[PDB]
Amino acid sequence: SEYLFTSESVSEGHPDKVADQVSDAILDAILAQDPKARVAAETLVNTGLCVLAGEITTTAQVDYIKVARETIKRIGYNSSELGFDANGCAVGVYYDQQSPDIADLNQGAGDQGLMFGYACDETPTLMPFAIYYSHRLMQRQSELRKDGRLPWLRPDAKAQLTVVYDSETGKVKRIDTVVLSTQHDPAISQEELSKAVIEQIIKPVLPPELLTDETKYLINPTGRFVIGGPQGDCGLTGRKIIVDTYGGAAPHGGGAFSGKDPSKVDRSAAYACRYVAKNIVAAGLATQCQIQVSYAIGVAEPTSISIDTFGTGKISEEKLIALVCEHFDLRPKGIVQMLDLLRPIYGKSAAYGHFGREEPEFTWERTDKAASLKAAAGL
Amino acid sequence: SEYLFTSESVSEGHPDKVADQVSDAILDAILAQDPKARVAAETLVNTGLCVLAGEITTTAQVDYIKVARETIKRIGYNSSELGFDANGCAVGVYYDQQSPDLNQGAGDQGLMFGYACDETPTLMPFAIYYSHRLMQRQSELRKDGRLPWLRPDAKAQLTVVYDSETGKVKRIDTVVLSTQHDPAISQEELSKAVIEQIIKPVLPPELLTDETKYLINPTGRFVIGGPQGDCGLTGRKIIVDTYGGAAPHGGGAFSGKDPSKVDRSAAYACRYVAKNIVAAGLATQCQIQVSYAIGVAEPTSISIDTFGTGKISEEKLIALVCEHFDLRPKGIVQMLDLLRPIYGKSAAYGHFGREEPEFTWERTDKAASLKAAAG
Ligand SMILES: Nc1ncnc2c1ncn2[C@@H]1O[C@H](COP(=O)(O)O)[C@@H](O)[C@H]1O
Ligand SMILES: [Mg+2]
Repeated sequence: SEYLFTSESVSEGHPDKVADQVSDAILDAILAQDPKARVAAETLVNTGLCVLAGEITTTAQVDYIKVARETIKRIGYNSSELGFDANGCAVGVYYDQQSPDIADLNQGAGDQGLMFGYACDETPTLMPFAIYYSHRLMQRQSELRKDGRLPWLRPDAKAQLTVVYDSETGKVKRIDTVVLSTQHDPAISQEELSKAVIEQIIKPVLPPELLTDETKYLINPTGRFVIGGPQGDCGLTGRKIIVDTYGGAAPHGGGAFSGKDPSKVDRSAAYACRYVAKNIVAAGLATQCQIQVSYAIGVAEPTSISIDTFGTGKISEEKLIALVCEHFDLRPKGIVQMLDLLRPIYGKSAAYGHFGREEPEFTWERTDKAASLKAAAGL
Repeated sequence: SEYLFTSESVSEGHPDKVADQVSDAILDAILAQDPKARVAAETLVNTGLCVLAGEITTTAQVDYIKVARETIKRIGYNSSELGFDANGCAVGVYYDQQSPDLNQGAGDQGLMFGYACDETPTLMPFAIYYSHRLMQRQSELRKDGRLPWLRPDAKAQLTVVYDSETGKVKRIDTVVLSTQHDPAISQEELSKAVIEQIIKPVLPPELLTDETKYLINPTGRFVIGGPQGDCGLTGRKIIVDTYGGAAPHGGGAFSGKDPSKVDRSAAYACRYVAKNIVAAGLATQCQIQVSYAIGVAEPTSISIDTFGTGKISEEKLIALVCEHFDLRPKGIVQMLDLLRPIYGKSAAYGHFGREEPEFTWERTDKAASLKAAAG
């Protein structure tokens, strides 16, 4: 009668997310000076280490080492006690120029590849339930840390949500398990930590009606969590792509987002697909919607597009594809104009998810086409 | 009536794949001496650069630089002209290296996915299966000198047309293939050679119609390649590594991780289950979702979607799964005999859908028992 689904998120202090944030901080720094820059910035962090590598073509004059250090500092890795310290880490710059062999609305894609977008009616921002609330658990951890309301919190943290679904209706019934692990100063006991995490992080974020007497709260299940981040651990750009998107509720095409300028369809087409699927759901034309597109390097129009409403569509998926092609320009330059992407808006996207946050920067979360799609379908 | 679906693959010379292959070659070298080793080996490649980083707990004594250079050499990066050269690149080792129950419970809440279907001989979705084959063919003709101007780095992408109610492939709509090459060959000669000698020998002839589009090196030149043209990282091809987007993915990368990482071992077991169900004829399309709870060894929940193709009920398939497979985290290691240097081959051309003897999770060795048990 019921089935389980689990998703997870990680804080801005997780080593993979540190690498993502450094990559997009560098992207933003470049885009502030040179909106047309070509950027493919990869980051590896490890013990005392931040390697910057990849291909950049720009007129911007950016101090990459200072930007990387400032990013790590603002995440919270700025004191000796934490092992990893922006003041005492080596930053090495190994950037190349962009390959000339790789290098107006009909300009070609930067690469081949496939991309998925998704939306559903499970949450206020039209996200699947488990990833939406997993991200908000980590954001809440970060919020309390940075303003000092829980001053013993440290940067690295992880959340997991196991949710019980009704097999027939498909709706969320209850939350089965919450897992919350957080780094912390060594002087706080696990018991004090657990009580504060439940009162201040878990209960203020999750819907009260879905926390029952059967809900399991697993706080720091492996014990104390004093050292974290890149101290004795490695982080890499693009190693949290499922956390970054829909948490396993939808397929993924494989491309990472962070460190890539908006001419990389890996990022821009994934954002467009979210925008398309979200406006279809906000238009009331489906309660679940999934889209796949693909490109060929050096071709403008997508080599394929498909839409699935999983039986919830009020019109055929054929008709929806026609609506989409009339209302959205999915050529790479069309997407950039559609979403106003040539702006230093990406640093915030690189932790706590690229989708489901209706921030002014995140144009692909706007539902400004829903009404137009609703009327155009005859509804 | 019909819909499109697209997947892609890359050759062993793609820089993300170079990093995966170095990571798992190092894993294999460690496991050969120390089957119980803990390994989390991350690789970054760029111009003249191979960075080795991560955590290793082993008694093995491995020359990591030599293993990395030999792997890069075997891939074909043998000249500074390519910006990446096994003999001349810098290899830097940053590993934090330390020296050092079937009912052990899980350490994380887990959701893992596995998938199989009857679309291809090894029971894989069509698009990913043939994209891998396109890339292996490129590698093969480069290595045996039939097309000596080929260089290691290449990608392929297939857009396939499916029937909306049948679920069967009806034709191939678009084939994309980009390959690195020696500068001297013209694009006209390269394109003809790729179509006639790589694409046509690999794809089913009856699915290549007059409407099939061929896009070969659509940039117009592909001399610069490998890590110089594109920085490569371990774990950046996880969809290439699995089902090409035909099934959801839970998140984690495979290469560089020993089998104690459920990101790798549980993904392998889920594929093993789904493949054997399909090979038992109990379904023509099968997605399994397996849940774990912290501190519980046996899975807490199993879902099996046969998409209306199941010959018995989902409840009955789940009962057969629980009886015929050990899905406990350490039971999987035993069931698939995973503590062996078998991973280097998995790190290019897909972890799933190849019936190499190393790949215990691709054996259909339980299909006859399943079909027998179902009736
Ligand atoms: N001039 C080119 N034409 C076609 N493909 C290329 C060219 N230069 C690089 N590539 C490929 O594009 C890949 C990018 O794949 P990824 O970034 O992993 O999606 C590179 O690793 C190369 O295999
Ligand atoms: Mg990549």
